[PDB]
Amino acid sequence: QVQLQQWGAGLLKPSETLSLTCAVYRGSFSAYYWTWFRQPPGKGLEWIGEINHRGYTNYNPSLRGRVSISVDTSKKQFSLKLRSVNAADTAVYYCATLRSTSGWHDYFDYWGQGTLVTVSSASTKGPSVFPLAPSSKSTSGGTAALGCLVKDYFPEPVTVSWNSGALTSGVHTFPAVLQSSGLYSLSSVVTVPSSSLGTQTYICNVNHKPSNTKVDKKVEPKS
Amino acid sequence: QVQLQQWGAGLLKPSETLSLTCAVYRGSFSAYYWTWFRQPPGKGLEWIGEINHRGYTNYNPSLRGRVSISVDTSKKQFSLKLRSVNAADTAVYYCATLRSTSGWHDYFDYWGQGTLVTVSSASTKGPSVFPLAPSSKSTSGGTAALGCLVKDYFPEPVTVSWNSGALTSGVHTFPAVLQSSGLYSLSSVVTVPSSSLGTQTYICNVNHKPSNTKVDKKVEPK
Amino acid sequence: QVQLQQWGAGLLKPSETLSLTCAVYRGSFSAYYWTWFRQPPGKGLEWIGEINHRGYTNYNPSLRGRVSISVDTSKKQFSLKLRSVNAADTAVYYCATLRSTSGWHDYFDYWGQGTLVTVSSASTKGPSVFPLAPSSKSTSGGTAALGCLVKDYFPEPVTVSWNSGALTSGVHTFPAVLQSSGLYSLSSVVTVPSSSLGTQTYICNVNHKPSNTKVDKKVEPK
Amino acid sequence: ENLRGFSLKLSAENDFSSDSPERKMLPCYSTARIPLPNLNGNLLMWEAVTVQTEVIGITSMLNLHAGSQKVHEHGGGKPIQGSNFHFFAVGGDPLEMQGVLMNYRTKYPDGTITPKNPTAQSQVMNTDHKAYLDKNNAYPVECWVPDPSRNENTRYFGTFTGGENVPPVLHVTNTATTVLLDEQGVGPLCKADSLYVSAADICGLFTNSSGTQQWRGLARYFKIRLRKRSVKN
Amino acid sequence: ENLRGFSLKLSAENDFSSDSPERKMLPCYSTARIPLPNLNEDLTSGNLLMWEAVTVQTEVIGITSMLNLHAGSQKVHEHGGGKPIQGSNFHFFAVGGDPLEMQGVLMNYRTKYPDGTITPKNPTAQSQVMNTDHKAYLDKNNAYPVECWVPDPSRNENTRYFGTFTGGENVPPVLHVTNTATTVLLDEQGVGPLCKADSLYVSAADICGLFTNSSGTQQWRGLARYFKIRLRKRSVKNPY
Amino acid sequence: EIVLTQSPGTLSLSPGERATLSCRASQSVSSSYLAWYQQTPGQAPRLLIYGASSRATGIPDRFSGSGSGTDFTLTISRLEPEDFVVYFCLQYGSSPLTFGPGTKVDIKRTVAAPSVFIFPPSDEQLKSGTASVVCLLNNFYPREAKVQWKVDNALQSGNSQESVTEQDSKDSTYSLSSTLTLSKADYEKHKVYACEVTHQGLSSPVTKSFNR
Amino acid sequence: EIVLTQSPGTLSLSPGERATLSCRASQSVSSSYLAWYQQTPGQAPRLLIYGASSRATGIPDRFSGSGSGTDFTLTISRLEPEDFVVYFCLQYGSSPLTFGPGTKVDIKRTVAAPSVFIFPPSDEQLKSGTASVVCLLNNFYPREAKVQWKVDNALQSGNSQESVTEQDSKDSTYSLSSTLTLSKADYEKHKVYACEVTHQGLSSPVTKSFNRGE
Ligand SMILES: [Cl-]
Ligand SMILES: [Cl-]
Ligand SMILES: [Cl-]
Repeated sequence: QVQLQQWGAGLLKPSETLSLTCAVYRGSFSAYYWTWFRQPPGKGLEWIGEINHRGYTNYNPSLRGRVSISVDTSKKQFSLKLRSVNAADTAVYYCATLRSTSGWHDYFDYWGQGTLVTVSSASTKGPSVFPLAPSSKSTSGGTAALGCLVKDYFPEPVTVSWNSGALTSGVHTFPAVLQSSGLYSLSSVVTVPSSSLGTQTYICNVNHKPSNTKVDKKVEPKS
Repeated sequence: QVQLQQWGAGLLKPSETLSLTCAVYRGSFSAYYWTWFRQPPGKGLEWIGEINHRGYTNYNPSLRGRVSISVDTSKKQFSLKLRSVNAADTAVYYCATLRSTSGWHDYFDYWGQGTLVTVSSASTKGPSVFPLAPSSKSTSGGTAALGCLVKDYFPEPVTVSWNSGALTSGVHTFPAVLQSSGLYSLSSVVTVPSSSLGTQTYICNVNHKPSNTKVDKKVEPK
Repeated sequence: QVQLQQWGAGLLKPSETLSLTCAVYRGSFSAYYWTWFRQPPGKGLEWIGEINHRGYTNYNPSLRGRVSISVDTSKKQFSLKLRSVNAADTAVYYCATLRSTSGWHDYFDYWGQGTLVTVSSASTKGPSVFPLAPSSKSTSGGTAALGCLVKDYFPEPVTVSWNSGALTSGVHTFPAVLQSSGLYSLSSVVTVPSSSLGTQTYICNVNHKPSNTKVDKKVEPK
Repeated sequence: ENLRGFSLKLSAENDFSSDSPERKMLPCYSTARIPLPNLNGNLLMWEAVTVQTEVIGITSMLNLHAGSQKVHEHGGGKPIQGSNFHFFAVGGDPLEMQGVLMNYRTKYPDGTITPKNPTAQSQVMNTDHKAYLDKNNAYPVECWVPDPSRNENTRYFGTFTGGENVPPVLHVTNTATTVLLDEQGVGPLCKADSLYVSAADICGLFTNSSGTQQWRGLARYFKIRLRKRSVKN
Repeated sequence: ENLRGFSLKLSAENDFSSDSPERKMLPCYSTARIPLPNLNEDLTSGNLLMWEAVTVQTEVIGITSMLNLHAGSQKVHEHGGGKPIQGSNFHFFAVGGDPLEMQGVLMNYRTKYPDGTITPKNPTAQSQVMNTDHKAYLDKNNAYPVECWVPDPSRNENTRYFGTFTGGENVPPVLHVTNTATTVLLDEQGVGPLCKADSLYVSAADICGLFTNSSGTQQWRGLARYFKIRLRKRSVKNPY
Repeated sequence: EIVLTQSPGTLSLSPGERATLSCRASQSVSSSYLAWYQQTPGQAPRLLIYGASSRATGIPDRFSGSGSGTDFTLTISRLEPEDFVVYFCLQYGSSPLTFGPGTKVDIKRTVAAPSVFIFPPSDEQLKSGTASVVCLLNNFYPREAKVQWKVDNALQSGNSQESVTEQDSKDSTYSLSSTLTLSKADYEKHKVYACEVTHQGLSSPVTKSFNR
Repeated sequence: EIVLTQSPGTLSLSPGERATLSCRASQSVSSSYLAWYQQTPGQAPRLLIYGASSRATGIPDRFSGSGSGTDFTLTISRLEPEDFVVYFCLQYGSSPLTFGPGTKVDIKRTVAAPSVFIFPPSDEQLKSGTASVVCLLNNFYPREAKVQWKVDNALQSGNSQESVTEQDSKDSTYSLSSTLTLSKADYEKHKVYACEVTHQGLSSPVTKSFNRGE
C-alpha cells in the first residue's frame, strides 16, 4: 500500500531548472531507496539517479553533472533538480522505489503517476478545432466517417471526447505530431451509421488545460 | 527519526531578550538531554547549556547570569532565553540532543535547522545595485570580468543570478560583508570571453525578499 | 506524563460560589485520587478534599460543609465548588494527585498550574503611579535610591520593569500590601550611581492587566 | 546467487483457487548418497550404528546489522524467528515420504516434485502420495513428510514449531550421539554400499526493512559410525 | 572504558551490499590457555605423564546484575521499571588440550569486517551455508566474532564443546547456578582431553541478551564464565 | 554503460498462444539482476519479473523469466488480450541502470483492407489562411500501408505528415491519418486533390479524390 | 574550561588520499569523551565519531578516531569530494563542553596565479556621494593572497573590506573581492587608483590601476 504522489512545474524554456517533488503518503520513508526515471515521448526509459533517507546519492553519468536529488525526512519527500534544460529533456519523469534498504534482493514496484515535462522556446497556445465533415468522399455503405482536426497547440496534452464521452465506439484519436512551428497537431475521427447523420448530433469536446481552452465543435454534414 | 523544529524571532535589537523554542516530534521528550549551541558568523561553536524533562539545567559560565533554559512537557518543547543581547550575540543558534538519559555512552546527533539571530538596531532596507562594468582594466588574456555591487541592504540574505539563471559558468557571488553603517554589501562577478561583450547582454538579477526589492541591472561596457 | 490543566473564574465577591475545574489531559482518569489544595498569600497549604472516578469524596471539616467536589468521567475532569466565599478564601487553588487507587504506598506529585482566587467587596481599579524621586535625602556616598509607588489597585497582580526591562541590576520590587481600603499598594526601587542622575533616564513600566492600565513614569531628581 | 541459504520473499493471501507459489520461495528437503568402501565366507554390508549431527552456523543469526528490519526506532535488527522445522534421516535406502498439502489446488512450479493428481483427500491422508527422496532441491518441505508406514531401513527425527514469533532454539555439542540400532540391535544396512543422509533445517523467517520475510536455512553436519555386518543373500 | 561487558549500540538495516560493522559492536569468543604443572621427571622415560581433563563445573557469573532495572534501561511503560535485558542469547563453553577448532558461517558473505577481527577469508555466497575453506583455531582472545564462527564438529578430537543459541526479539534469559552440577569430559573410549604441552584451553561466549537504553538503542550484555576442571595423570607412550 | 537489445521489435501472435521475448546485454549482467516491465499506454511501467526469474507480487503465473549472463527470455505461456502491449527489460547489475528499447506484442488477425476517406479543408480553416487536407485509412491489418498525395496529378514530397493508432482493443485493426498542409494561396492554385493508398487487402491501389 | 587546539588550521590534500586531523586538550579528557564533527557550509554540525573511536549511526567506515588523555586523531582513510569541508573536535569529559577552532580540508591542486581586474565606481553611485572601487582576484590557488590599495602611490588602511569564495567545485580555485570605499569629495581629490596583488603564483606583485575620468 506504499503510495507515491508526484508534483512540480512541467513547462520550461531552454536553460531553466526542472524541479519535481515526490511525497511518500503511505509506507516507511526510511525503508526504501528513492529513484527518478524519465521516458521521452515514444521511447524507452532512462534511470536519472537515487537517494536513501540519509541523503546518499548515485546519478547516471548521461545527465552530465546537471542533476541533483535531495530528501526531506520531516515531510517524507524527495526532489529532483535538473539544471540547464534543453529539448532532449522533454519526457514523462517518474519517482519510484525498485528496492528496500536491505538491498536489490528485496525488489519493489512503487511508481508515482508521472509528470509530463516539456522543454521548448514555444509559448502556451490553445488549439484551433476544425470539423472533418461527413460527405460522399468520407462515407462507405452504411458507415459515415467524421472528425475534428485539433491543430497548432502547445504544450501536450489535449483530451478529446465525442458527445461528452457518450460516443466511444469507432473513435480514433491519433497521436499528436510535433510540427516545424514547434506546435502539436492531431485529428480525432469516428465512424457512425450513415442513417444517423442529421438525426444524431456529433460534437467533439476538446480540452487544452495549459491554455484553459475548452471547445465544443458541432460537426455537421457538408453542403 | 527524532525531529527538532526550531522557531523564535531572529531579528533582535540591542538590549532585548532572545527567546527561541525547539519542538520535539517523532521521538520521546523524556528520553534525551536537550542542548542549545550557537555559532557566530565565520567562527566555531559554543555550548550554551542543557536541560532534561524534569527541568535540571547546566549552563556555560561564559554567558552565565544572562542565560535561562526551560522545558514544557505538555507541548514537548524546550526554550532558550538570553538577556541584554548585543552584536556579539549574533550567531546561528541550534537546539540539539547529544545523548539519551541513559548517559554519554548512548550518544546522538539530532540538530534543529538553526535560527540565524542578528542583533542590530538597523531598519529593513533594499540594496542599491551598481554595475562593475567591463573595460581595458577588467580584461585579461581573452577573458573580461563584469559584475554587480549589491550595496547597503539589511538584513541578510540577498540572492543574485545572471540572465535569469541561464549564466552559471564563471559566476562568483562573494559572501556579504557587514559595513560600519550596520548594512551589508555583496559583489557578484562573472568572467566571459572578451569577444562576447558586443554580442551578448549581461543582466544581474538581485532579490532582497525582506524589503520586496527585485533589481534587473544591465551591465554594459564602459 | 499525567498533565493537569486548571481553569475557572478567580475574581469573586463575598457570598458568591467559587467554581474551579481540573482537566486530566494525559494519564488514566480512573487510576488516581483527585485532590484540591489552597495556599493563602504568604501562608502554608490547606487540604480541601478529594474524589475518585466513582465519585467517593472526603472533605476537610475546616471548610464548614461549604465544599463540594465532583467528577466528569466523560470529560476526564473534576471540579471544586466552595459556597458562601469570604475574604479568608483568598488563595492560590491547586488540583493534584498524591497517590493512585492502589493506595498511599503508590505516592505521586502531579499538580495543576494553580488559580489565584481573590474574594473581596473591592471592584477592579488601575493604580496611581507616584515617583520616589532621588534627592539629598535619597543619596549616600556615591549611591542614589529612586523608585515608583504603585498605589490603590485591585486585584493582584501588577508587574514593574525599569527602562523597558533593560535595567534589572539593583532593582527591588516589594510584595504588595493590602490596605484598609481593600486596595493593594507596592513600591519598586532601584539604586544607581549618583553621577548617573543628571545623564541617565529612569522610567518604571507598570502593567496592571485586570484594568488594562499601562504606565511609563519618568522618575527625575527633585 | 548472493542470498544462498534464503528463500524468495513470502507471498501472502493467495486465493486457495489461485495459489501458484514461485519455485525459489519453496524450501526443499536436502539429500545426499554417501558412497562407502566396497566390502565384497559370508557377504558383508556396512551397518549404521550411530550418528552425531548438528546445525552449522547458528551464531550467524547474531548478525542484526545486515538488512533486518529495526525492532523499533533506534533499535537493532529483528532476529530470525517464526515457524521452524528441524529434520534429519540416516538410512541404507533413500528416505520414503508421504504427501500432505495445506491446499490440494496449489499449482506447484516446474522444478518441484509434488503430489501428483491431488484431491481434497490430499489435505488429510491420501495413500497415493508416496515418494522416494531421490533428488536434492526438488521435494518441497510443505508437500512431504517422512512416511512412518515405510522406512524399515531408515531412522528419521523431526520437530515442527509453528508460529509468528517462535524463537529458534538450537544446541551444538560434539558429546551427543544418536543410536541408529532398532529393537533387534540392527542399524540401517547400506544397500549397494550407499548411505543416505536427508535434512530440512528451516530456522525461521528473516524480515527485510520493508517487512518482507524470507526463510533462512543452515547446513547440517552428519558423522555416521558404521560396522561390518555378515548377511545372507 | 565505563561500559565493560557491553557492545557498542546495534546499527540496523544496512544494505547487504554495504554492511560494515564497527569492531566494538561485535561480540567475540573468549579463550585462555591455562598452564598446568609439569608431571615428567624427564622426557626420556618409556612412558610419560599427561594431564587428562575428566570433568568441568561451569556457570555464568553475575546473572543477578540483570535485576538492576534503575540504571539506564528504557521504561517498560509510563511510570514502569526499566526493561530487563532480553532477546537473542548464546551460551557456549569448551574445554580441550588444543585450541578450539571453528567453522566459518556468515549471515552475509559481503559483510566488510573491521580491523582487529579475524573472519572468514575470501568469502563467497557458499560462506552463507557451508564453505569448508573457513577453518580457524580460537588462538586469540577478543578477535573471532561470535556471528562469523561456530565450533567445528568435523574436528575438535581433543576438545569437548557445548552451546545453546536462543534467537528472538523478546527471548527471556534463563540461567542456572549450582556448585553441585558436573559435566563429564570423557569420550566413548573413557579418555578426556589430553593437555598437549601442559596446556588446558577454556573457551566461552555468553551473550545474555540486549540492553535497551531510554532512546531504544540496544547493546549486547555479556557476563564472565567460571570453569573448574578436574584433571588426572594419564600414562602415555613416549612419542620421541 | 550496459546496452540491452530486445528481439523482435514487434511480435505478432493470437490470444492463447505462447510469446517468447528476448533481452540481450552487451556484457554479463552481475547476479542475473535483470527485470521485465510491461507498459500499457498512459501508465508507469509494471514489474513482471526481477532477478531474471522471480515473479513480482500479484503477477499471474503465465509470466515467467529465464536466462543469465548476456541472454534473457520473458515467456507469456498463454496470451490474454491485456498482454498485447509493450515490454522492457532493465539491468540493475551495473550502474547506471539501463533499459532495452522495448518489444510491442500485437494480435495476429485476418487481413483487413482500409476504408479510405478524404476530407477537404473546412471553410473556417481556409478563412485563417491555411489548407489541411486529411486522408483517413480506417480499420486495416496488417500495419504496412503506403499513402501518396497527388495535386493535379503532381506527386507531393515534404508537405505531408502521418499518424497511426495503436492496434484497436475491439477489432485488432490499425487506423492512419495523412495530412497535406498548404497555404490558402497554394491550395487555390489547384483543382484535383488525391491520396493514393497501397495495402495487401486492396486488389489495386485505391485513389480517393475531390475537385476544388 | 578545557581548551582544544586543532592542527593543522588548513589541510591541503587530493581526493583518494588519507587525511589525519589532530585535536589536543589543555588537560586529560575524562573517559576519552571526545567527539569529531564535520560541517558543510550552511548546515548544522554532523557527528562522525564519539567516545574518541566510536563511529556514529550511518557514518561511512572511511571515518575513524583514536587517542586518549590529551591527544586525539580523526582519520579519513580515502577522501571523497564531499569530505573537503570543516572538522571540529568536541570534549564532553568536563563541563562546560568546549569545541576546537576547526580544521579546513581543501583540495590540493597546482598553483594558479589570480587574474586581477579593477572596477571604478559607477556614475550613478558617484552622483549619490560615495565611491566604491572593487579589485577582483579571480581563480587562484592556494587561498593565501594579499591585496594592497594605493591612491596616488599612498598605501591605504582602514577603508577596505575583503570577501573570499569557497573552493570552486569545478576547478578547485578561490576568488577574492576587495572594495575600497571613499566619499565623492575624497575620491575626486586623487587621480591614480591601484590594487597591488601578492600571491605565490606571481614572480612579483601585480598592479591593476586606472586614472580617475579615463
Ligand atoms: Cl504422488
Ligand atoms: Cl577462513
Ligand atoms: Cl495481467
